[PDB]
Amino acid sequence: MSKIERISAFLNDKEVDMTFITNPTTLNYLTGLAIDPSERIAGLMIFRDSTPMLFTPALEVEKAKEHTSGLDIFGYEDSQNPWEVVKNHVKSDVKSIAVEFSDIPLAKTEGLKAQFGDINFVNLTPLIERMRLIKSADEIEKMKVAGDFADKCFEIGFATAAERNGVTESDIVAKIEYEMKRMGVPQMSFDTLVLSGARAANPHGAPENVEIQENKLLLFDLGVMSGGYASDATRTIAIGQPNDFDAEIHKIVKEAQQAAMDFIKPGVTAHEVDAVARDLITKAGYGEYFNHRLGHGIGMDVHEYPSIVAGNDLVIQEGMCFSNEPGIYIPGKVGVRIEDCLYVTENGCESFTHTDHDLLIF
Amino acid sequence: MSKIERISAFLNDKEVDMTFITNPTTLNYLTGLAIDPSERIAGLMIFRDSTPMLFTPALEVEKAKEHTSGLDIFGYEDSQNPWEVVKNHVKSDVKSIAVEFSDIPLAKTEGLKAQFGDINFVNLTPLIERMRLIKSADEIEKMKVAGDFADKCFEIGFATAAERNGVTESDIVAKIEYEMKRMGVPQMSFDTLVLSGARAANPHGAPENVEIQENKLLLFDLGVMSGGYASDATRTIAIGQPNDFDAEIHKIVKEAQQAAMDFIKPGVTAHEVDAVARDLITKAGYGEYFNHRLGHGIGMDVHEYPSIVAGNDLVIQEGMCFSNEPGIYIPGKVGVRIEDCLYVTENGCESFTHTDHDLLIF
Ligand SMILES: [Mn+2]
Ligand SMILES: [Mn+2]
Ligand SMILES: [Mn+2]
Ligand SMILES: [Mn+2]
Repeated sequence: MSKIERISAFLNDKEVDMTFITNPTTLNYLTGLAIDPSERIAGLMIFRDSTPMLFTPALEVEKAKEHTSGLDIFGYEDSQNPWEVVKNHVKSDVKSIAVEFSDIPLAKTEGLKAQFGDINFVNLTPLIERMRLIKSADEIEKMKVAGDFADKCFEIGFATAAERNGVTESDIVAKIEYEMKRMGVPQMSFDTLVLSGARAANPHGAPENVEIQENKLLLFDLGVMSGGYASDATRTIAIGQPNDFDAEIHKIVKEAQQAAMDFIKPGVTAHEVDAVARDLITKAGYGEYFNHRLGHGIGMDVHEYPSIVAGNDLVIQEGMCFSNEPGIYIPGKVGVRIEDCLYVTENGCESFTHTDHDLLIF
Repeated sequence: MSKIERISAFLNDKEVDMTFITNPTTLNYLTGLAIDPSERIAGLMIFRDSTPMLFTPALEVEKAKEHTSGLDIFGYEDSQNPWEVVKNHVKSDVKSIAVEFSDIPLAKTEGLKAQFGDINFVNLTPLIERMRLIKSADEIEKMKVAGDFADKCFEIGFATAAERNGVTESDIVAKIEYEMKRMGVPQMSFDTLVLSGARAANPHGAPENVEIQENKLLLFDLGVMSGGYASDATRTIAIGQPNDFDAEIHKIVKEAQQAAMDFIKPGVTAHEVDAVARDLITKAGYGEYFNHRLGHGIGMDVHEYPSIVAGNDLVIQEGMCFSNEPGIYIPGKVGVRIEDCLYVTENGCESFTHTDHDLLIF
């Protein structure tokens, strides 16, 4: 089932006339074009039974025609009212438009209403989020590229911490992000976390210009955007020899994460995956300190479906991608998290990141 | 002269019951709070004749109260419907709300309508833009800090280029942004441009992992966000001895930019400022190659008002801030731009950036 066909089937089922898709990430997802319109107007118009139309600024039309296929492409000059050009091209009859409710601003829905009349807007985002749940081989490959960058970030981060000489959490963040920028990474997927010692137990912890603590653990949670797709991974290392207590917390988290990784395959449920890690940490005596769900979906965003959490009986299927990230967080003492995102295969799963999970001493 | 009083006067003039201001930059402009709510809900509610209310996510309430006065601050927990919490707190009755049409997504206006009924929305953004046109002394001081960072960026950028040894445009960009990050400047005001030789003549040029050319010029266009305010500046240097033709292009741009700077004072028009530089470049024989407006406004954004462009007879006033950035772009030969942003004073103007404008050889 092609994604565009699926949206047309939705329009026919809901008796909605057309889409006007505006989020650049959705446009890239559905057309392959990474179109940045800024505050100029772009929109993908899928219909119940007609050729899809892609509307762009005039200076993007040449290239859109070359880098997309199957779309009827037209543009507008800055001297024109974009909504008027849309109306002039969409000839009859429009009373309902499917839009992305959290993206489209009032100026755009009012612009559409000025040309088409009193239209009923319908939210397309639930459908798009459902479509994103199962990744194609092409998407999985793009996520592997992002995962390879994340592994390089760990290598850079560990080495930067080991140099000591007053290096701070924020120093390490800057160095990681500097090396990524040099390699053409447009942005990290989320704010890089480097947290020393007990600071890693703070759920709202953020790296600051504080020196990393000797003989304490050091948490690295990081990820990049590459080719439109995200990575997300956590490793916790030791700066000098840790004490026995912190080393055992790491061992517990490490084993819980590996047990969930060894368990994941099609047919198990999200609840069951969460429980493999949660039960192990709870048996070890630290259930009170593992205070978030085991995992979240990842794709173009760092936080999408599925939710790997108690009470979700969703059956895991091939092509799902999600995090596996148990942790133990004891305020004022120690925090450990170990995280990979993974994709589900026909008969198991594979991680997007391969950095050693063991407690390495630097 | 309070900004809030000015908005209340608008509501009374237009017979609008209250605001629901959502853009984080506007919220900072009017309250001083740098609140990034992300996908959680925040809103500033100014009324015709009652105390202003600030609605935030629960975890932002404590900081809102600590650093504001005169606002009634209340929050909502993630378990609550934010629109219900808003409705329960507003005891006056509401039929019209002033909002920012280009910011507020359909989910938020529909959330308001679900609780308040059939609301008439009125665009507040023309007023906000009018207020932002004239900067206070406090805003100019913050913009001077951002410009001072931009000057540090040039020093770093020039030095990184001088090291040669295969350094690329993207290498230099990465080093600039790395040093800004280390100084607590996590984001630039726009995508840093470093463009070598004929690549600087491309109006859509972007830095890539290509080595900088010897005996060609090198264009640096950059700026930072600091304290909520932006900077923006361009310098063009030489990598090794330039050729005479490129050096003369630089001289023409340099003289045109300085001539416009010497001309600016209250009472001149935007058209006249543009014409000072444009007439020089045209007399020199390169009018066809100066293919953009002389300047744009700057403030919290790098793209605001006034527009320094032919046909804009706007009278320049004290406190306006804008760029002065002539350029000559000869495809496949050379591109030179020299840019400062400036603030208009009682009897002239002053620049936000002070890096040498001369054609320096590195
Ligand atoms: Mn993570
Ligand atoms: Mn995660
Ligand atoms: Mn610039
Ligand atoms: Mn500029």
